[PDB]
Parts: sequence; C-alpha cells; structure tokens
Amino acid sequence: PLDGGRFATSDLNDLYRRVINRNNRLKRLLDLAAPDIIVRNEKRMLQEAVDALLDNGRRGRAITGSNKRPLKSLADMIKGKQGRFRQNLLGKRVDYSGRSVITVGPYLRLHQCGLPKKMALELFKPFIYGKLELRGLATTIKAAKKMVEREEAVVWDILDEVIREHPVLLNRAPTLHRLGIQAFEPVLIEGKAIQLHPLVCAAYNADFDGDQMAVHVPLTLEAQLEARALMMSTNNILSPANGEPIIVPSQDV
Amino acid sequence: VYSYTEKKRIRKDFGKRPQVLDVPYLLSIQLDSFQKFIEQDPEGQYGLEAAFRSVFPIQSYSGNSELQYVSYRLGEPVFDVQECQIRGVTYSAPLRVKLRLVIYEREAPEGTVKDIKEQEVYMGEIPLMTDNGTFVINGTERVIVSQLHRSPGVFFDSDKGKTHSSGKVLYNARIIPYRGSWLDFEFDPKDNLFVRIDRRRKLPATIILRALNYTTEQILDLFFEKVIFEIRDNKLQMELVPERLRGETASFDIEANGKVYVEKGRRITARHIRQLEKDDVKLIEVPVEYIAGKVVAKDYIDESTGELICAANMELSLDLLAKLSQSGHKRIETLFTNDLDHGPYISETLRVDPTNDRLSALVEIYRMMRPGEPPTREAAESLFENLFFSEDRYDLSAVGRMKFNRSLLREEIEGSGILSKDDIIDVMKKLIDIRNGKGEVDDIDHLGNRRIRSVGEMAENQFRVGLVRVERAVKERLSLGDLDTLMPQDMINAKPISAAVKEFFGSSQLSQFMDQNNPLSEITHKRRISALGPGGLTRERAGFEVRDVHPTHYGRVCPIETPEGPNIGLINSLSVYAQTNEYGFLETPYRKVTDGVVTDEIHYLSAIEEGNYVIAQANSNLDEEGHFVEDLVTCRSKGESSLFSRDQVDYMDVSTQQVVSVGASLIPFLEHDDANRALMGANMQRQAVPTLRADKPLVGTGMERAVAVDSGVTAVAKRGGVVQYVDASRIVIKVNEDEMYPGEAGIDIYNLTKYTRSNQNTCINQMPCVSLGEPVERGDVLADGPSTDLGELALGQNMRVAFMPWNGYNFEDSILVSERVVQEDRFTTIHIQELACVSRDTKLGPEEITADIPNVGEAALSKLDESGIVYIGAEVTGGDILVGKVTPKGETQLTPEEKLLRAIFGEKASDVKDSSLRVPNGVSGTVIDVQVFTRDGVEKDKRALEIEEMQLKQAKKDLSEELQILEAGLFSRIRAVLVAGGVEAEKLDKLPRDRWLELGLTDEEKQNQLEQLAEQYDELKHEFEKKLEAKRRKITQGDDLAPGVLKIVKVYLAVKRRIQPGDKMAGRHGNKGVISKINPIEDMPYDENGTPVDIVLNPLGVPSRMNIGQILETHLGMAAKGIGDKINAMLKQQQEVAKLREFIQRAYDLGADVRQKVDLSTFSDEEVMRLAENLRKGMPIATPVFDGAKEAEIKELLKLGDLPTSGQIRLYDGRTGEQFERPVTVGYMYMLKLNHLVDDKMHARSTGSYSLVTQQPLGGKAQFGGQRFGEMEVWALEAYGAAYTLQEMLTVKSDDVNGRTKMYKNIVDGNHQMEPGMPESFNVLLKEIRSLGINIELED
Amino acid sequence: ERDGLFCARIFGPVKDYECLCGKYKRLKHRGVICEKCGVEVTQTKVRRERM
Amino acid sequence: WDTIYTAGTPSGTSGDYIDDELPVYQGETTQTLQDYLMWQVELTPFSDTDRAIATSIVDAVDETGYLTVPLEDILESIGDEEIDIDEVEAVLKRIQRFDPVGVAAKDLRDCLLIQLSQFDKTTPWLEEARLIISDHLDLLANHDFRTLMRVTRLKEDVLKEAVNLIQSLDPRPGQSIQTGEPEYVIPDVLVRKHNGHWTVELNSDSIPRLQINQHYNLQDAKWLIKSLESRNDTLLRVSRCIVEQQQAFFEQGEEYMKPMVLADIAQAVEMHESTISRVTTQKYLHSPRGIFELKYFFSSHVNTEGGGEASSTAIRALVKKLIAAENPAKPLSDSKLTSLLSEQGIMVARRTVAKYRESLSIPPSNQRK
Ligand SMILES: [Mg+2]
Ligand SMILES: [Zn+2]
Repeated sequence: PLDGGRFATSDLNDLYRRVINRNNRLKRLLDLAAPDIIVRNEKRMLQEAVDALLDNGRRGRAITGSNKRPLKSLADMIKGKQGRFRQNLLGKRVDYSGRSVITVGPYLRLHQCGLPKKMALELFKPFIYGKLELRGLATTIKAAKKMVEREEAVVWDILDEVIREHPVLLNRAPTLHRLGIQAFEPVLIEGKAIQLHPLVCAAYNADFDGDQMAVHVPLTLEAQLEARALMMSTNNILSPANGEPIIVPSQDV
Repeated sequence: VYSYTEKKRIRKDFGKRPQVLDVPYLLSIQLDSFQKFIEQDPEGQYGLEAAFRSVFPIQSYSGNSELQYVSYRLGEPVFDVQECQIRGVTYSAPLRVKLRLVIYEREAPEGTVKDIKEQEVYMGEIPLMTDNGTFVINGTERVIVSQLHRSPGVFFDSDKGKTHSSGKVLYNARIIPYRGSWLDFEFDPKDNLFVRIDRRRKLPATIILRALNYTTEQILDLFFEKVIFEIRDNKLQMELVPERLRGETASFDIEANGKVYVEKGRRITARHIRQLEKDDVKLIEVPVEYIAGKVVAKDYIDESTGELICAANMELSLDLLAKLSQSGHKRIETLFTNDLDHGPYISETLRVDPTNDRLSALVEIYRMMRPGEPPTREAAESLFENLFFSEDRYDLSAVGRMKFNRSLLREEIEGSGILSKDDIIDVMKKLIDIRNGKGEVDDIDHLGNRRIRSVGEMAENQFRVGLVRVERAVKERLSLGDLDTLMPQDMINAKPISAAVKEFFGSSQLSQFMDQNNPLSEITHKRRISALGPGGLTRERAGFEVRDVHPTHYGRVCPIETPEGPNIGLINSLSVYAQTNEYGFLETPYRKVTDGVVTDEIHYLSAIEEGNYVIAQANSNLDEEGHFVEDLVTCRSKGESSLFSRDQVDYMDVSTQQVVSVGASLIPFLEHDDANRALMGANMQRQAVPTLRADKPLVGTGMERAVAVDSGVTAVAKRGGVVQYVDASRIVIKVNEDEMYPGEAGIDIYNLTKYTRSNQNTCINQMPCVSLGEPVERGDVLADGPSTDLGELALGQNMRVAFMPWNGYNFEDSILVSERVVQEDRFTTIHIQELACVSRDTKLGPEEITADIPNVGEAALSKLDESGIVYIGAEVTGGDILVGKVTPKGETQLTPEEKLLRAIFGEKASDVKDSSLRVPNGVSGTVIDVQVFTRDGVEKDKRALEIEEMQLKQAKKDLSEELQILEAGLFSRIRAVLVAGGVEAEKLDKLPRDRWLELGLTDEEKQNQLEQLAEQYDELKHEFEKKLEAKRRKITQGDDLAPGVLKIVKVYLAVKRRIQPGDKMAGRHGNKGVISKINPIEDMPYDENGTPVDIVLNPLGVPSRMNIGQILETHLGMAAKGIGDKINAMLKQQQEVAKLREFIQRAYDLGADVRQKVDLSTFSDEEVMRLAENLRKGMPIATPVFDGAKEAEIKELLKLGDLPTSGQIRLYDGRTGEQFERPVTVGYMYMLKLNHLVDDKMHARSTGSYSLVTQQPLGGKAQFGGQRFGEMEVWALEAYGAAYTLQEMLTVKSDDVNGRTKMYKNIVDGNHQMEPGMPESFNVLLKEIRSLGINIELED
Repeated sequence: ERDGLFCARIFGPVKDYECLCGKYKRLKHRGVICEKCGVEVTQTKVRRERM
Repeated sequence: WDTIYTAGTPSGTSGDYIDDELPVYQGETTQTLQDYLMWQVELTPFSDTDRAIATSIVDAVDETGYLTVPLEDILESIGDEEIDIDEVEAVLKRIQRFDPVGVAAKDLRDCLLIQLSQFDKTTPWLEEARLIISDHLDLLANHDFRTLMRVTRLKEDVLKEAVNLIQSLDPRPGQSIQTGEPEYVIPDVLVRKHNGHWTVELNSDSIPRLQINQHYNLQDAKWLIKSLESRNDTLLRVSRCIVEQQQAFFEQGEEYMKPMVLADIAQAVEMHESTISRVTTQKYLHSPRGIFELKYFFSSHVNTEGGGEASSTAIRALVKKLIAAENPAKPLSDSKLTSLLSEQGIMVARRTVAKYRESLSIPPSNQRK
C-alpha cells in the first residue's frame, strides 16, 4: 500500500503477470493460426518468462524492475541467508524479552542479578493480571488492565510477589559457547541499567563500557526447573571445553 | 599585541618551536569548489559555462535553423537561510539563460540570415551554498562529501602470480577516460597479446590494428627491427651488428678477413663484441642452417613469374631459400628476436589473427559488441568511429590527457579528449617494453594516482547529464516548420534540468544530513574524504591494500582518524595544511632550504614531486640565523627515512602538527598514547553533547579558537565599532566612520539564535559575551554558540579525579560519580523535538482545526486556546492534546436511530470524527514554540495574527533604529546651519524639532539650503515608509502549499536530561566507561583540607592500554588548578594590583625557552584585574601535539603552586576516616558526555503486533518489537539440554497462534503449561515449495 | 477483479463471513456459496492456504 | 513557471539509505473493536456453549458498537436445539459490560441504560435521568420540556440537571477503539485562474522519469511508455473540456452548474461514451473551492418556463438556501417551496422537491420549528 489509498505490485505478482500475458498471447496466436516463425517466438518468450518466475537469474540474465534491481523469484524466497530456513525457521524474534545497558553490582550473590522494575513490570504483565484477579483486587480483566496502567501502589507489592523465585535468562551477543546464556534470580532495582555479578563477566566476555544484554522470561514449570537446574550461574563454575574453573577472580580482586 | 577577545583570558603556551605559517581557513575545500561551479568564466574550463558550451549550439538535421547560447545569470533568492530552515523549503536561486534562434534560407549560399531572435528563458532552480559550506534542502542542512577516485589516464598493472598455476606473471594496461568505454590490453599465458573492451569477450590484439588503416607490413615495421640479407653470390654473405649477438652462442664459423673471432661451440661474450666493434665487422659468412627458421619481414615475389612466393609472417625454410635463389633476389628482410629482449609477441598474435582486412575486423568488432546481430559495413564503421573517436561519446578530460602524456613521456601537457592511432600504438609499445623487463608497473594506491572530486565538479556533471536530455528534446522538436512565430521560450522545458539537479542534491549517496552534535562534528564532516559512492569502490568488493596507510599519506591524509568497523580505511580525514592541485591532487607545504639556511619560502608539493627530494623534519634544531645544528639530520627520501648531511637537504616541514587532522590535533599529549587508543579517542570526541554551561578545557593544544571561529556557530564582528546595544537576543554595534560606506547609518545588527533544534534533536543557543559600551575590532567574537566559551571550543567539563580501586564500583571500566556533580547540573543536557499537524482537504469536505472536539471532556481541552492550539509554556505528558482537529465522517442512509442520535446529542457529533494531534506515549516536555502556515485565500486565525504582529514589531524595531540615526543626523545639520544665520543659541535649543521645521530666515542662500534639507527629510521619511510597507507585505503574504493541504501547525517541545547510572562518559585519550553509582558526598575520598573528589577511576585500565597521556594530563591539570587557587586566594583577601600582576607575570614566565611572550607592563590595571578574574578557576594551558610540555616543566609548575612534585597526595576514607596506605594520584581531567544515553536503550515487551506473512514479532524499539533468538542461542540451549525452553522459544512465543492465545490464558489463569502446535512459517515454507511444482507433505 | 491474481471466487472472501456482492453475511450463512458472485461465506484466513 | 511552495512539512526520513538490499513488504497486524472484544471473551470464565454464543454475538457488532441482528438470528446461527433464548440474553448481558461499557447494544435507550447502570448510587440526579431515558426518550428528542415536565411531574431545575447528565454520556461507545488512520486523496488535475479564466494542468506528483535498460527486452515496455502518454492525453482533454464548459461554477459556486451529460463530452472530444464514463470515475480535481470528482459535474435537468433547462444541483442549492432562511416560528412545507421556485421559472413538481429535501438530509417542516 501507498499514500492516497493505492497499491504497488510486488515481485512475485510481476512475474505472474508476465507469465499470464505471454500465455494469453500465445493462446490467441495459436487459435488464430499465425505463421510458425511467430508462434515459435512467442513460445520461446513464454519459456523464458516461466524460467524467470521459477528461478530468476540462473539462466540468461536477471530481469529487473523500476529500481534497476532483479526481482525476487520463488527460489529466492526459499534459499539464502534471508530465506525461510535461516531467517525464520532456525531463528526468530520472541515475546517476553527486553534489552538494556549493563552496569556492575558488587554486592550481588552468584545466583542474583539486578533488574529494573519498569522492565520487570512490562515483562511479567500476565502474571500480575493473574495475581491481581486472584486476591480480589480486580474482578475482571479490564479492571486489572486499568490498575496496571495507573501503576497504583499495590501493583508493586504484586510485582515483588510474582518475581520472588522466578529466574530469568541473560544473553549477550555474539553467543560463542553455551555460557553466553545464563539464568539468574532477579532483584528489583531502580534506574534503567541491568546489574551483573563481577565474577561472570569473563564467561560473557563483557565489560562495562557500553555493552548491552537481552533478558528472557521462562514461562512453564519445566522451563523454570531447567533454568534452576541446568542453566543457573551456580552450576557453571567449570568450563566444558577443559576442566578448569571459569568463574574466577580477576583485576581488582 | 593580543585581540580584545584574547586579552580577556590568555592561554599559557608550552610550545617551543616558532610558527612560520598560520593554520588556513578550515572550510576552503567546499567554498572554492562551489565558487568554481557558480561564478562566471571568461573561458569554458569550469562551471556552468563548460556545460553549456559542451552542448550548445544545437542544430536541426536540415540545417535550416539553429539554437545558440549567449550568457546565463542567477537571481536573488526569494527567502533567506533562516527563513528557508523555518518554513521547510530549499534555499536556491533561479537560472536565466539567453538563447537565440537563427534561420537559414534555402537555395542560398551557406546559411543566409533570414531572421535571428534572442530571448531569455527560465531553466530552473539551483541550490546555493551558505557561508559555512552547507546546503539547505527542504529546510534541513546537508553536506556533500568529497570523493577520492582513480585518476583518468593509462595504468599498467600485473597479476601477482595468481591467474595461472605456473607462477608466470601476466601484465595488462588499461585506458580510463572520464566518459566513454574502457580499453584493456593483456598478456596471455602463451605470450599472446589480447584486447578487451568493457570487460567483454577476449579478442585478438591485432583486431584493433586491422580496424585502423594498417597493414601487416606496416605492423611489422612498427613493432619490429629489420635484418638485412645480401646474397653476394657466395653463401649469402651476411651483414651483422655486434650488439645483436648478445646472449647467443655461435652456431657456425664467424670470421672476418680469415680470422674466426668466435668459433662453433663457443658462446659470444662481451669481449668478442668489443672485437667486432673495433674491427667494424660487417661481412659475415653464415650457412643456410643459420636461416632455417627466421621469419620473413615483407612479401617477396619472383620477377619472372610474378606470383606470390611467401606471405607475410612466414618462417623460412631450405626449399624456399633454394627457390628464391634462382628468382634473382639478393636483398631480403627478416625480423629480429631474442629472449632477454626483443621477444616475439606481435608476430605470433598475427599468426593467431583470423581476420585479413579492415572490413573483417570491423564485422568481428560488431559481432563482439552485438551478439548474433547480422552486421553490415555502414553500421560497423559508424560504431567503431563513434566508440573512441567522437567528442560527444568519449572524453578523456584535461587531467586524463595530462596523466596520459606524462605516462608515455611526451613533452606536451595539452591535447584533445579523443584517442588516435599513435596513442594506442604507444600504449602497446609501453606494455611490450614492460614485458621485456624495460619498465616499471604502477602503484594504484599512490596518492599521485588518486584524485579528489568535490561538490562543484559533481554538480557540473549532473547538469550536463540533464542538458543532454534537453538537447535530445530540442532536436526532436526543431525538425519542423511554423517558425514565423516560434520563440525559444516554448522550446525548452525546466523539468529535465531541475529534476536532475534536485535529485543530485537531495538523494545522492554523498549528500548526507549534517553531523551536528557539536562544532567539531560539523568541521569533521565537511573535511571528510570518501572512497565510496558512484564511480568508486564498494564496502565488500574493495580489497585489503586500499585500507592501508600508504607512505604518501604523509601531510595529506590523517593516519589516525578513520571509522573502525566495516568502513575502516575507506573514509578519511584531511590534514591541517592539505590543499589540492588545479587537477585535484593533494599537496602539502614545505620550507625551501638553500645554502644550508632554512628560509621562509613555502612550496606546495604533491606526491609525484615530493619523492625526488630530501625533506627534513620539524624536530630539527636551528640557530637564530636559520642554520642547522648537527652535521646529520633525519630526513625522508624516496619513501624511506635515514640520516643525511647538512648539505643534502632540500626542504623542511612547516609544523609538527602537519600530519594530523583537526580532531587528532585537539588531543593533548598525543605522543604518549598508543595509536589504537588515540583513534578511539579521536572518534569519541565528536559525539559529545553540549551541556547547560560551557567549560574551557584548562589543558588544551591551542587549536580551540580556530575550530570555534571557523565552524560558524559563533557571531563574529563584520566591522569594528562600539557595542551600542546588548541584549540576550540581539546586539547592535555602532560602526567606526573609518569603515562606513558613503551615505549610510553605520550600525550592524546581530540576531542571536535561541533554543533551536539541530539534526540530532538537541539545543542550539547563542549567548552574548560582550557588554554595553565596550570597543570591538573586526573578527572578534560577539556571541558564543553551543559548546563554546569566550570563543574557544569547550566540549566537556573539568572534573577532580582520583585513580584507585573503590570497593569494586570501578571494576572493568565502570565510573563512580559524586552526588555533588549531579547537584550542580554539570552534565545536564537540553533536547528539543518537533511535531506537526496538517489540516488537509478530502472528498467528504475539508478537515477543520478547532477546539470543539465532539466527545472529549472539559479537562482535556483545558490547555487549548480558542483556536484549538496548545498554549506556549504548557507542560505536557503522554496522551495530551496539542492541536485539535476533526475529520468529516460523511453522510449515511439516515435511519431513524441516527436521526434520534442527531436530535439528542447534537449534529456536530454525527458529522465528524476526532483526529487530533497528541503527545506520543512516553514523551514529556514544555511547549516552547508554535508555527502556523495558512494557504492563501483561507482566513487567518487568532494565533497566526498574533504571530504576524510579533514579526512585524521585530522588523519595525530595526527600521526605526536606522531611521532614528538618520533623522538625528539631518536635524543636527539643520540646526547647525540655522544658527549660522543669526538665530539665538538658547531659543533654538528650546525650540522642538517640529518648531525647528517651521522657522523663517533672510532672503539669502540660507533659506534655499534649509528648503533643500527639508525636502531631503521628507524623502527620507518616504523611503523608510516604503521599506516598512514592503516588509509588512512580505510578512503578511499568503503561502502556497501542496495541493489539498490547507493548514500546517508545528509544535516544539523541550526537555532536560540529567546524568544517571548507565550513561556513557569518556575522555580525550580513548578512556570510555559507564556510570555505575552515584555516591553521597560524605562517602567520597577527601584530602587533608576536607575537599572530596568528583570522580574515581580504576588504575588497572592504564597499563594494559598504554594511553599514558591521561596521567600527564591529570598532573598538569592539578598544576593549573593550583595556580588558579593561588590567584583566587589573593583576590578574595583584596590585595594590591602590583602583587597580582607580579604573580601572574611569574606564572607566565615559567617554562624552558618557550615561544610565547606575555608582557603585563602594557596592560592597564582594569585589564589586569579582569584577567585575574578570568583566571581564578584555573589558568588554561596549551601543549601542542608533538611540541608539548616535558615532565620538568610540569614539576616546576607544581612547585609554583605549592603542591607535591610527585603529583600524589594523601587521601582518607570518607566512611571510616582512615588514611589509605599509599599515595594516590589526584588531579583534573576533561570529561565528555557521549550521546549514548540509557533513556534511548531500555526496552521491554510482553506481547504486541506481529508480522502478517510470518506471524512473528516485529523488530526495533520504535515498533515495540521483540528480541531475536538466532541460531547461536539455539545451539547454546541444545548444549545445555533445555528442550522445553527451546520449544517455548520456537512455538508459543513467536509464531504458534493458538498456542500463543492459550499460553496467555493459562498464565492469567495461574496454570503454567503450554499446548504447542505447528509454527506458521513451516506452513508458509510448504506452500512456497509447492509453488515450485514439488509435492512435499507430512504423513502418518 | 474476476479471474485475476487476487480473485475472491478462487481464493476466498476478503472479510469474515461475507460474500463479495453482499447478499449473504454473518455466521448464520456459513458454508453458503453465493450464486450472484460465487464467493463462499467463510473465514478470511483461507486466503493463506488456497492455491 | 510552476508555483514553488513557500512552506512544507520536512520529510520524516533522516537517513542515508546506504543499504543496497532491503526485504519484501509483509505488513503488520491491527487490533479492531472485534479483536479487542474477542481478546476479552477468551479471558472470561465462560463455558463451551457460552463461548460459542459469545463468538456469534461478537461477529454481529458493527463499527459503532451496536448489535446488527436480532437475538433470534444469533440463536438460529448457534445450531443447537437445546439452547433457549434466555441463555443468549445472559451471555449478551455479560458481554455488554466489556470495555468500553455499552458496546453491543440493541438500540440507544439500551446503551444509555447500560452506561447508567454502572454509576455508583450516590450520583445525585440518577433516578430522574434513568426515568427520562427509560420512559420518555423521544420527548427529549423533540426538545419539548413541557409535556415531558407534565408527565415526569418535576420542576425546571431537576429536569435541567437530568438532561445535562444524560447528554454527558457516550452515544457511540465503540468508537473509542481507533484502529483507523484518516486516509486522503491526491488530486490529479489542478484548476487555477489565469488571465481571469480558469485553466487546468496535470498534477506533477506522478513519475515522468522516461528511462530504458539499454545495458541488456524493453520492446514490450516501449508500448507501455506510450500507453501512459495516451492516458495522460485523454485525461487532460476530458478535464479541459469539463472546465471550459463549466467556467461559471468556479466563479460563483453552485446554483450555476450546467446540465451536461456524457454524450456532450463524447461529441466534444471525439470519443465513445464508455471511454468518458471510464476516465471520469474515481479521478479528482483540486480547485480553490475544494476537491471534486470529475463525475460531480454531470447532472440531470428540469424544464425551465423561460425555454431553457435547470440543473438538479442548482435546484438542490436553491432549496438549501431557501430552507436555511425559513421562518423559525413556522417553517416551510414543500408546497411552499414548489411555489417559490415556480415564480423564478423553475417548473418542478412537489414530490421532486420532497426527494431533493430527503437527499439533503433535512427534517420536514414540523421538525424544523
Ligand atoms: Mg565493551
Ligand atoms: Zn454474493
């Protein structure tokens, strides 16, 4: 769609239109009994149009559009680094996630992280709705929606109740080994930056000069138990590449 | 002798080498190029003249009529720069061209002048450049970046030994024009020359020669040396040239006069050649075997039969020699070949040549250019004539011709833009010579082979590109009759030129939004060189050797300032003194050295010229008469450096900062930093944000004033005078009569810029730095722009810092900040934002901006005025209404329910819907400005009327000021003349001006002079009335908008942001970090006087990074602050001016033979007291980049302030009162606030909108998108073994729709369990695969 | 258009339970094929899975 | 010279479009009123039958939030014979309290009562407003205030407070959910006054970049190039003829448009009537009076006693002008209108005047006092 309530055709539609036009012209010529030197030319052009539709540029030369660039065929949709397999089926964007700048917290314990409470309020919203309806504060879903919108004084107590023993996953990119994702218990803080335990930075290859991290929420009971038993930072003191410790002091310590 | 703006506060300089050449104007590269583009030219070498004369005259096919060009002109712009920026239009001027049409009669000799008609025609608009080298396109400032491309000419290259598996090197030679096609000559692995055009199919080399009027005999004559055969009736007694025998072994008995100098089986040596040359050996007896395989030169035919014996390019044989012996042939010609030299390549290619004559070669060329197309003679010959030899289709330019001739060693620089036979022949000969080891290949990264192209040249090229289309249209139109009334006005169209110019200026690769964080960002952007763009390289297929520091970059391109990442090495910065040739090659200045005496003559040398000399360094010590000191000096010559004697030197560098850019020249103690950290600091320095107050560095390099003044952000006095009026928003200067033009009131009015948005949505704000009644000179600073302090660049703040570890809060580049820093708003910034509401017109009626919105409460409409526009000064948050607008819903069927609704709730609520403008969610601020634009014909509202009243008052103010000055002068003259007639002194003084107007005198010339003066007074009044009327007319004029658009309203909001944990801070030495904590003031370390520190930095970041400049800067900042503290202590307990000036003179006299001389005896006591008041927060210091301050001088300055010489003091713990066990380094450092605020980084999401095809969450913060969970995160989860977490990621959180809804319902229900399904993207994949005719399906 | 690349007779309705001409609407006509326009009365998501 | 704009909205983009490859368009999802309603339906403790009834009910809600079919239609659409109508009524009552309150109402009285049922009992004039809405809601529509006062047995002040409370409610609760953004139209031909006469010119917002790909096929596109030229030529000619024939509509507004038909323009421009009907449809012109579709200038006619013809749009404008200035104490019936237009030479009927009044959406004479 464009401005003014008008639409522009995409690449697949263009290729389909070209194929249909060639097919109609060939059918009309064949029914009209034209000389062979013309029906053969139409047949060749129809073959070229179909070949362009199926795989554009593989044979001959790629047909371009208004932007002097080749059109996208079906094979282009299927394959490549921008195809379905690698862009949608092997990795994808997800809900219940955020990101922010990381700072240092020297007071934390090895199983703890520091999470801003605005991020936590946004990430744990259906849990807050459920807890609000459970204890009679809200009778309907819309009442809880309004209460969370207003940020009343009781929703912060609810938020402290829901995050009490619920782990979160912290991830820093690029993920080079499996220690690029780790599970922590959140401690609600003010400010807008995520606090990170000093002893794990070496595992993340992270430093506090502008790095950012993403945070994900596990939902079901199996995911929470997997976070507590497989991915928590207290289970990852030894490297998997060799047998040496990775959570080790450095620099100031 | 210091200027007024410099005498207020003088920066103490530690440099020791005198300056012989001042820093040039830093924006010359843009202004010169556009001035070349726009100015009139007597010849047609540059600009619009060269483009016009490249196309015109344009004549029809029949020759009956011709269109010709005479002159062009540019009118005055409609609006000013500020008006264009405010309104949102393009600052440009109209182009007028005087064309003429001539008619030629038929049946007449040549062209008879039946009629010539000349007319001026409108060609379009041309954007103009402002005083600071920028363009205002659609109201936003833009920069066009210069490009570093390959020069035209001829270039010889070779493959490095890769194109073949044998390791043999293959050479090639390319011809590169400005316009036209490419011509490549290349060697084959079989030593066969080949010719390629436009990278097309490889063709035999001799096809080009045969296309030209050339024959095989002529070819062999050109490319080979002859050998003469005389058969003197005895074994073909041969003539020999001794040097031809080198590298060969005798194959027979070589004798002269019966002595065999070289016998069979003996190799020919140099001494044998000496013997032959001494004896003049000519007659050589050789057998037939010596002529068994030699190639015949020309064609020979028997005189008896007359038939052809042997064709050209034929190797002889015994039978052929026997046949030609009886044919009466005594003189024969052969070719000469060897291996070390004179190798056979043309003959073998002729052997491979399939063509025979010119027509065959042209047909072959036509087949190559056009595949399968049946060619003829005419098409082929026309195509080959037009390919390289037509002025309209092939241009080599003037620089291309110069380089072409200089490569082939020709004495002429001038020439034509087309090729010829001689040029191609010479190129082939040069390639052959290089093949035979008699030449050298080029270096395509040498800065003598790379040219700079600026804005004017690009604009000229685009204008010519448009002119060709206009010419085609004219030629198509001119081929008819009806000429008895035609005029050139109906002959050309503005669109084909104006469209091209607009496209180039607004949507090119090298046209970019100006970087506007601070003045340094703008200066750096305007001096940038790019290797990308049209006609340049690409980020991926560029190479590895083009991203490297070539030795010829010395003094022309900064080796330190380049963007790290993908574009490293492809984006460069200019050096401080670098210029360009008249051809576009960078050159740099040097001082000529003659007779061992370094003089003051400056010569600008380019990379080609520089390599032939011996050039000394700027570190070299000189005597007072210019002579050197040591018999050995360090010099550069032929790309290397070594020691040379005092007499072998030719030149010398002008400065020690000649090799760096502007950004790198602002880093103090650069020579003590590693290059990586210097690069990082130079990049970081230009993304700092201006704060509420400026703060001069207090440790600088002396380059701050140049950057402050040459950036254009300040207000600079155009003429000298006195400050007649000073105010927070305007300045009025009373000009000296020595500079006033005749017949004017001498006043200059400067209107300062107050709280204006920049491209990065920050504040631009000017403040006066002068006071009422003080004198100013030309070029002094009157107002300070953003990040400027009394005319110096001030990007950050001076912080008191300590280096020590503090409980893990500065672990891994974290920063601990005091609460007193926050309390004083030292790093607080202002951010401004613009929003717009457009009242349009649609099919169902016009939209209306009004305050009567049908279904909103009285509280929501509380801040809207009577016109539905928010008040100035209102505080707004998310969801508040800024402009109230309604849109017509249309008409319905009018069922009884709708009629009942109309009856009850009113008819307005049934006709319109609410479509107002609201503050975006999560945005606050204060409304500081509203601008309303109304289309003509429509009526103005109250808001627009008030705005127009304000603007009219503002204009009337200046008009009244000038009129008042002129009226006062005229009245003074009138009264002076009136007294001379005999009028009373007191009576005239008490008589008012109206009474001065009406008075009588005698019948002398006094009455006539008074009448003349009164008439002049009336004329002055009329003139100023006319000026005011015109200004009012322009102010109150209606506006022309886009079709349909009726009204436009713009609202500006302003907010203040404070420092907080997560914000990024940096210094000038590559030391960046993030704030981790804000500490209460009584927890900070304090010294013995109870003074706390502002910032604590980790000392473990210094030794591994090797940026030692920050430690020295800290020490010197401590010393400067100590000097300032002594001055402040003297000032507080009021002491005599003598003591103040004595101490300040002692402070300025410090140092080991510095070049700065400050004398306080020529200062008045007022000046001394003002200077002391400006130095009471610390004395600023300058240390040049490679001519800075030593440790001894820093220690002396520490001793002057009664401070420890080691720079380390005793600190105490604020929480316990206990002394730290070791001394700590405490000082002052210049910190910056970078534009990486955590307010713009934090983002979170639970559920939102999804894509339509993939049904997956969108991306980005501005779309409330999700985080990507790519392949590597999947691998990590697989390595852990968390299968359920991965299944949650893949299905119920991204694109399983029913699973999404059921998971949300279960979570709200208190049941944490999922029921996964199939992702939608897999179904899409199945459909896409089945659209390819492949049956893929699930089963069982 | 009819018999085009976006035909509603072939690929389904453009709105939930509404045919193209507008004679049949709402959930009580589900599965009905309108005779005037030839469009089925069903969900509009079948345009994602009909070839 | 073409007029250059003296003001404009600076373009939203602030980037350098450096990337040479960008993905294909996909679009986003939107939340309409029914999406929000279904989202609330799912999170409510219904049953299977209740959820099916709720789905069928939400299917019938329109853009304004009003139910569009009777409950019998929903009960039939369920398709199960055990279900009665009271269950449907209960599910509808539960749905009507979703956000926004009053949505899915049968008629205005029901919506107003639903909204009033939510206010706390301590609101002062609650019972009076409830009585007014429940019993006598059309006497308020007639702005009577005296017969309503004679029936409600109340003083003036209580009635005024009740009316103010009633008019503070929301008659269209479902318009709060704004998923739409106001779309506009782009005029194709612009009409401006040159030398005192109106002349037309094509809009320069189109794409006139005539280019070919000679690097490598374009023969078919060469025909489209001139097809575009033919389209521009026919549009320009038809619009020029329309403006030339209607020189007086722009100068003096309506009441002066001529009664033209497709055949006149077809004869003028030498093209078939079908081509004229095709060009002048969904194509607009911009004038200092507004944006008008080209079809707007074709109209019917009625006989004029003077011997000419009067366009129907002129008669509609005259009816509007006469009714706008009628007697406030006693308005004008169409019998009066046909008399006033008779003396001017316009020979129209009475039912035709009534039809014109209906098309203008003007209440009858008795309702205009
Ligand atoms: Mg980092
Ligand atoms: Zn239908």
